[PDB]
Amino acid sequence: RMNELKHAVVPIDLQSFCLEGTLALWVPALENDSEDDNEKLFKKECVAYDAGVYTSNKSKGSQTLRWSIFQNRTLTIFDVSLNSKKEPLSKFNVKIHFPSNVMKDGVAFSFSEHSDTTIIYAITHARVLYYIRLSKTWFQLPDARLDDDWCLCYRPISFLNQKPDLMAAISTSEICVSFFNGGLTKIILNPKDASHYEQHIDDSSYLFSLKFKADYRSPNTIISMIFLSTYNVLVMLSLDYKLKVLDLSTNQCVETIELSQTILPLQSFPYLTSDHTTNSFIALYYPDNSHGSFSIYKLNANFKLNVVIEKGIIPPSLPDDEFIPWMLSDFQLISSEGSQSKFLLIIAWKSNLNTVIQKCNLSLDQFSCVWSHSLDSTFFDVPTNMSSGDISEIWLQHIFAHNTSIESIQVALLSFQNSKNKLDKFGALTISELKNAVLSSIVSTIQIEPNSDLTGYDYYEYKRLLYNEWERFAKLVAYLDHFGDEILSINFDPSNAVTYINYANKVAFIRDPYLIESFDEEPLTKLISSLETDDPSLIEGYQILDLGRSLHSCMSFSTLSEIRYSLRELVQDLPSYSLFDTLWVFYDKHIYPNVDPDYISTLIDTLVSLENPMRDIDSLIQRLRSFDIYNHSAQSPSLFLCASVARVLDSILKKFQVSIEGFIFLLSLITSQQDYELQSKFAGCDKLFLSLLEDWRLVSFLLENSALLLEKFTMEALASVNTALQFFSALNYSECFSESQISPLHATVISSLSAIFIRDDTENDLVTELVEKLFLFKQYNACMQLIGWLNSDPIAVYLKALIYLKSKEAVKAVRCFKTTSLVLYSHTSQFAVLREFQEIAEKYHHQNLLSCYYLHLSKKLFEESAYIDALEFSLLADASKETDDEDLSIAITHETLKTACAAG
Amino acid sequence: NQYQLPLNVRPYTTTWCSQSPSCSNLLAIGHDTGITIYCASEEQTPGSTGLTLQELFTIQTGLPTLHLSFSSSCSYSESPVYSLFLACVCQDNTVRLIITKNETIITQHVLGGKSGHHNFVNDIDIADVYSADNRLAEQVIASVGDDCTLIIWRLTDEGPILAGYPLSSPGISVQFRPSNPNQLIVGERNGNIRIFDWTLNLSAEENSQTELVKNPWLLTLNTLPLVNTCHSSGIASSLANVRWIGSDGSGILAMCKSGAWLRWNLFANNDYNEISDSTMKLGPKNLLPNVQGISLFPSLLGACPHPRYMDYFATAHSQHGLIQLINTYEKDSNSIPIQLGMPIVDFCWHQDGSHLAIATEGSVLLTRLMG
Repeated sequence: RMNELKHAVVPIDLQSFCLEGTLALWVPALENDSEDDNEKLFKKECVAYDAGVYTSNKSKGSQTLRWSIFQNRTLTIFDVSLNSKKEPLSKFNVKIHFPSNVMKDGVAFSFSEHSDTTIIYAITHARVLYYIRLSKTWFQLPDARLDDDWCLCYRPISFLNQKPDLMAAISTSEICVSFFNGGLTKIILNPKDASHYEQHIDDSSYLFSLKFKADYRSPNTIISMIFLSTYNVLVMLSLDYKLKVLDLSTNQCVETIELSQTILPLQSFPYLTSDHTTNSFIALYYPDNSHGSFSIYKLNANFKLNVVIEKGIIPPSLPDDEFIPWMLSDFQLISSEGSQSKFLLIIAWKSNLNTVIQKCNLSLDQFSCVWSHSLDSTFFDVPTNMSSGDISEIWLQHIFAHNTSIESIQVALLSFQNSKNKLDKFGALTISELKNAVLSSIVSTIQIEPNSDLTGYDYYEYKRLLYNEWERFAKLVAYLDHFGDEILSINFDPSNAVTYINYANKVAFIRDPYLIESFDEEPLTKLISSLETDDPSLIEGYQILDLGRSLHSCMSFSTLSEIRYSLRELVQDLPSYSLFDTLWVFYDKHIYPNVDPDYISTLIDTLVSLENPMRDIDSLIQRLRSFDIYNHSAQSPSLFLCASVARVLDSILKKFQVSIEGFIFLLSLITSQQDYELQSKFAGCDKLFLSLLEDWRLVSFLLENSALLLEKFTMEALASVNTALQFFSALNYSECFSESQISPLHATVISSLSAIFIRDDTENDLVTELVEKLFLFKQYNACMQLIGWLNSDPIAVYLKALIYLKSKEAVKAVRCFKTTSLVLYSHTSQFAVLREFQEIAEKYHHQNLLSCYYLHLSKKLFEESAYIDALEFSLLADASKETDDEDLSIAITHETLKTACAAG
Repeated sequence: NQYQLPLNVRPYTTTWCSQSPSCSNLLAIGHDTGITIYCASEEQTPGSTGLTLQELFTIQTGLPTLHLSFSSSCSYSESPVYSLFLACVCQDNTVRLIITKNETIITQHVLGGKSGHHNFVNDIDIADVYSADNRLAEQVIASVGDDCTLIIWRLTDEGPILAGYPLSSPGISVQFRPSNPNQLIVGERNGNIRIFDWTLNLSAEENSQTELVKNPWLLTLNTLPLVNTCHSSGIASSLANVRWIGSDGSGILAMCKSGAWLRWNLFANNDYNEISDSTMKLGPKNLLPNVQGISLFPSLLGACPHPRYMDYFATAHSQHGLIQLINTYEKDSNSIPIQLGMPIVDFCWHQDGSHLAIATEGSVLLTRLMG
């Protein structure tokens, strides 16, 4: 048994982070500064060659920043904080331009307690050292103010003859830099006069414990180094496999250990890391013939410091196809504070653009290793019905919901036209403009031809050629964007619970699969092998689920699209036929023509063989929708959190929808069979079916929210978010109050899922709740797009009316106004759309409520300049009184005057 | 210069009988309790040209008529008797064929229940289909609704055959191709325009063997994504309507709610040829609109194409009583020949293109325009 790891991926572009723009900066210029095509353009501009995330773990609260460096002489910084702050939202990233490329391993961070500022050390290929002070303002406010002293430039003397190779920030004024051919300097800066000096470090390893060319490398050359605290200590590994402890208080080597011997070059990767909790443990990597092994060491301090061993070997599991090579990219180490017996080692493996992440739970026997890993790796016929629209609609949806970067689309778009200038021009396009530009440019290249006896067009050929052009474009986009999938680094964030994974144009984090995920991806055998169990109905439930899965897989994209339109119709207009007439019609139109007679018989017979199948799937369906609830939070989530949650939700909801559909298909098949014992075994399945239809509804509703782009003109994120699903995500923002080791990411997802599936008579409808909030935030288009999901409850119908009213659909609004009443809702607190009605209801002592409603309507139609209806409702308010109230009578006749006069 | 007449009942829609030659001079107003028929009489007693409206009678249905279209089966005879057939949409989401002699309804054929629409019905059209000879073989009613469905209702000698086709969003406008009643156009709310042949599946595949299916969805034209050449930032606009242009349905006019309109010249402006002479020598073209612009005002009701002159359409600012006459051709010369100072409910061209009929909240108008 080996658990699976999954990740949530977010592209590093403005759109995915809900950013409004970029603060562009240029470092001060100095004297010796110094220094096919579309694919190279993408690579040069958008595919980072180094990256990481730094957490300022002591601020209020922590800022978590993701840096990347590109061959266009830039360093970009994105705020990737998952925790809520007391601060304004990050609506901007920063892009810093350099006269020369920042070197690999040439970016280092440090944080000052006083003045609450983050520092970046950067070294370019030209060997200039830059000292950059970050203002939080840069991320928050447009065209932010630059302090004069934001960038200081240094030209260290040791850089003239020696090539800087690795860095380790010691503090906000001190940094160590090791050299490629050997040696180590400490650069010490005085930020308050722009001057500096160095300290030559002699690598004074007096003793070690145990048991010719101009281009040439000394055995003491640093090949990996890390800074620890509150030991003023540097831990270094040498070219000749010596583990050294450097005391930074005295600049002397205090301890040295010779390690074992093997050839280690010429692949370049980190060899050392320390745990983030107590800088006291050290993980160390040993290359092998087969992936290597890992050691852990304890650091003991009294002056004299000891590096005492704890582990000789931690052997990684096999990466997949070992006739192609795999290289270590990076790794992290985490001890669990309780106490120094339990450790966690996260490892990232690289093979060109392929990647594997492994976790190891190691523990001490006074050892055991529990391992987990990630198993990381589209077509449709020309539409014959319009349930999901035509070729362009479908391809456009697919390309823009694919989790590829915006840049890959922009660069791909260039190729489908006639230019570095043009790329920057596309960057000033809105996402909708980009979508339109993609569609426009594809539609413009495809020509429709006459056929055949010149009696019309060849519609068939047009469709095929249009499809193929879209396909080519999608292939180019995926091809370019896949270069951005190269792994570069990983970082455990102790401030959050989270380990960040840094790709060349994407950030990600590790997560456990939810049950629904395990049940989606194959096969039945592996599902069964979950211990022990060793009983039905556990096994038998699984078996029936697979029957649902395999039935679902009988349907093509085109059939599925028709089925979802039928299910939509079923759950939006629930009254028409009886329950079991609908199942029969459904089976007749959608299942029967798609499912083979033998396969029907196969399902019947295997279902009959089960002891109480209905109970079994009932229980499994209960398991799948079962979710804990975390504490709902106050207040604001970061935008990045909302984006992250939305992506995971979209991914989970798709598996839920397919799962629910499989069961619906199954129930529909069963209840149409002329087999007494089968149907006898499912006698009261109507409640199960209705329950599934309700699940389907909410899930499919939210899936429609995923691609729904919001209009642009406490909980600040609600007004700055980009999609309807991110908006939903923000409303369900949640934290684990008792436990820190759980991130607000996992809690928000879980809470959101809980809100979807945990049901009762007393609760309000999720559609009404979400749409009502969108309305309050003036997202009228979103609302209108989603209006067909709102049910027949009075509040819902009233809200349908308000949405139509706002959409200039007066006649539809008025119709909805007259087929509902707010009479039972003069007390309800939950919906702020009810305030205007409830103010009137309170004014008139919750009496004559019909009239109050008609009065409210009158004033509402009046604001929208619908004076005829405002008049009629006023007359209706007058006609509707049941109890004497002079104040109400007066107010109504007042409104009548006001309304009649305005209509003429 | 223009005729006016007050209304006792609140209107919703106005249409001209153009489908029946002998009734080409009457106007229907769909309103709160039914349908009032008016006659356009050429008479003006002082001795001049100038039409007037005579309120003939009111067909009481007991509920609002929202959309309406005259049938060809409409006739006049001699007590003088108007024998009318009306394709109607009513407040209860029903689609109806209403049969009358004057005010009195002999029979209503109602499409509702399971087979009808289950939400607001936005548009309706009727067309005549002729068999082997020029005999009247079928009458066809098409309707589109917020239930994202196109419903075809065929009235055959044998009786009714109906079919429903899913749409990707609400269906806001539907129209049979003039002179080619087997093709129709549907405009969805999201701006996608679809040409649909309701015919090519029943003739070969549906009625018998050997069930070799053809795609009835001939073409999708995209509207919203292709605007901006004039010129709208239009923060999420939607389709107001789409219309066939020309007595042969050679062109297509799409109007967005923002005022942004687009024109395609798809087919030859001619009785026989489908391929336009223009396509024949300059080569196959793409499906980008040929010309586009933006009205001065947002267009709630959409474009009202001139029944005779292809390049001309009218579009109103419904709330403020302005009607702009647009010539597609003819870029940036702005003409607002009609300004009323009160809301417009609906308007349509006189069957002969001389006049406009306009319903406001309190009156119906006839307005002549020249050129």
